[PDB]
Amino acid sequence: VSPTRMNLLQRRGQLRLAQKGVDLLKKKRDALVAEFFGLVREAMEARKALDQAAKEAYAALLLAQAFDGPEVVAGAALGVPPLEGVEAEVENVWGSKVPRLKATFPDGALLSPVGTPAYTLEASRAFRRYAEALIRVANTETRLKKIGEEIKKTT
Amino acid sequence: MAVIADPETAQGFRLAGLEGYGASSAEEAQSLLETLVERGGYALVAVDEALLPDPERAVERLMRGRDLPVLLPIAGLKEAFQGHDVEGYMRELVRKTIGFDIKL
Amino acid sequence: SLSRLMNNGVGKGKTREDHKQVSDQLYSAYANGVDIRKLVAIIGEDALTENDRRYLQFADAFERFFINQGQQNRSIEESLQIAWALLSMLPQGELKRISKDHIGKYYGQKLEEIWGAP
Amino acid sequence: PGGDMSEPVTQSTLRIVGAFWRLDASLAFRRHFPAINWNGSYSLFTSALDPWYRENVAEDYPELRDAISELLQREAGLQEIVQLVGPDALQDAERLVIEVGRIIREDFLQQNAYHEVDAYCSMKKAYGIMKMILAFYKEAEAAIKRGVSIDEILQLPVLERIGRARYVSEEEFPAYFEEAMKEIQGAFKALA
Amino acid sequence: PGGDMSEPVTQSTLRIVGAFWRLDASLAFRRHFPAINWNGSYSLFTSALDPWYRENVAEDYPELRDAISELLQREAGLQEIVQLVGPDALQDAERLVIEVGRIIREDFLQQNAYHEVDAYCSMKKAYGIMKMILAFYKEAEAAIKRGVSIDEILQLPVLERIGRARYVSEEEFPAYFEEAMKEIQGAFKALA
Repeated sequence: VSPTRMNLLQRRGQLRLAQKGVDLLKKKRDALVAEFFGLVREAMEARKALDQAAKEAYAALLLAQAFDGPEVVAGAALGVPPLEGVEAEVENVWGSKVPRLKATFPDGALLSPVGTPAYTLEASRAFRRYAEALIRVANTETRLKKIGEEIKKTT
Repeated sequence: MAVIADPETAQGFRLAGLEGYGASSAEEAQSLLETLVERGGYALVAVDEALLPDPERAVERLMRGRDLPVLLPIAGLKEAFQGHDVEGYMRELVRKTIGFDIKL
Repeated sequence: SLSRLMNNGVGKGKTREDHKQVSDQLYSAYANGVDIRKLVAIIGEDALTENDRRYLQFADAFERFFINQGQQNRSIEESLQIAWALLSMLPQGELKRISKDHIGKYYGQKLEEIWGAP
Repeated sequence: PGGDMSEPVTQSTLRIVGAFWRLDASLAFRRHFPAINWNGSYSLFTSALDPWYRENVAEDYPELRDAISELLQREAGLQEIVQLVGPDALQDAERLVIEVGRIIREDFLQQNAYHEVDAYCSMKKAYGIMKMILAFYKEAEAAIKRGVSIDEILQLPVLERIGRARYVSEEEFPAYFEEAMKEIQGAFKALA
Repeated sequence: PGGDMSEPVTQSTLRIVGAFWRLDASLAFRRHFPAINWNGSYSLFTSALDPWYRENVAEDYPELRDAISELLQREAGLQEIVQLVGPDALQDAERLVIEVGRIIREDFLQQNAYHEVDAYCSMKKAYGIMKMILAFYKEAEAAIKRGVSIDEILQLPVLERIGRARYVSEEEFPAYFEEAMKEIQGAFKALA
């Protein structure tokens, strides 16, 4: 750049703009950290809710295996179709899109939906609640793992 | 969606509708996970904490090409009954995310 | 803008007794509002807190009414009345620069009585 | 000499003239003539000429001119952030201002001195173009609040209609303006 | 005029002076007076005055002063972590040293000149205040590892006695000094 007074004024204007940009980016980083410190608490709560859900699902599954025997469960379990209506939508978070997961399989599609075996029905009930509660943990963690990289980029 | 865990709870997840698989060692779980990853389809995989503490480390190069697949660590059968405190997971995750490791 | 001899001409027995603290509060609130107005362009109005939105509206109301006076002739009492009418947009308790006695005497007047002829 | 505005002749002239049309070399490089630097230009005759404009052009012409200048100022303000974090980090309400400023710069301010029609422009033609631009902006500002994303608004065919109103002849303009005004209204009501 | 100390008169003065009491405008905005920047100021007369200090004021004065300066230096090293995360999320010992630095600043470095009795301070008063501050800091640091009422340490009634020594008369100073020291003893030794 050739040394002139006009160039000197232009360079000082550039310096002022850079300082203002730094001051604005620090506020953006502070806001991101403020959101992060609540998202981490939500993830922590969901993680310990999933523990109890998993434990009371496993207890029911073990009791169904023990008392009713493997054959009562396997009367339907040998031909259970898997879940296939998996939702793969996206949702924006601070200029980036993250997915949310959901399934839409019906209830009575499997063979013999009647609850004649009590423990086999209770295991499916607890596992259904488990599956419906897992998506909270999934969504909260995948949002947290992206806020954590937005903060890093800003820094 | 699929899950890799102990064989007893794996068939329970199969009853619940997930393509569960039984395993008890890290190598077979990692091999089956990377076998499931390569094909397009379901992007959600759940692994017990006794098989793969870091699911991203196994597919770290496939994840660099696409961050879409979701891998979620989870508690095992024996881990659930003995229980734990989930604060250690948060304490590790804060170091993983912001590095300062400190969270009172 | 700045005046260095300001503190000697204001107070009790000359103009009104609440002048200096009102000026300081207006300065600080405008200083917050102008920065929030540029943070909005990045993060949007949805991610703000409620008091930040109060400041964002206060800055626009300030520029609309206190500065843009046109060819009007305002006495000091009218200017102080408008200054207190702008500060009533902010909730009581955020006014850290003003004593409780002055707030208990001048806060709360609506801007609607001057809204008909700004 | 060397484009230095601190030259004694320039500063001597700057203190006695009523209008000042500063030119830019950067705009002349990219062939954006007349290359008037809007930031560094001023005119002191704006206020005294208002009674003539109301009588001879239109009753609301100064309001349209002030709206255009305000939009240009807002666009100039936002360009500090685009240099910092890129244009894709802005919200839709600011992307709309950026695109409207670009439309104004490319369509209204730009003029060709060697073209058959674009060389001369009367006052009412400029008034019509300003009215069309402001009508489009007011439609888009309300359409944003209906949840419509900006990246599909810019694909409307009426963008080409506005951008080529320069080359319309003076006697053909009163029909082109009335057709484009109805097209603006018809384009946005069926958007979403 | 430029704010920076590269101004030619300042550069010429800096080479022939022993003490350099830089002021800062930002500390004036916080209304902390005097506005001395303790990170930029320096003095070259400490070592020569040290033999006078220990033979007249107290034998433990230089070490106590160095402890105060070291504690002020430690708190300045944590200002980065406060900028990312809130002070509440910081560690208990880090919060302890931050609160000790805040107490040291607001009750030792503050002297209002317009105020009638805040404008003067002797040497014995300063020595007593530093001694009380160091005793409180050491006992609270031990009591944190004691593991009882670790959050209620920050609200002990001793902190009132620390602030009370700022305004005690010189003639009444030894009695309040004994009161504060024995209050520190009766609090930290016998609370739990």
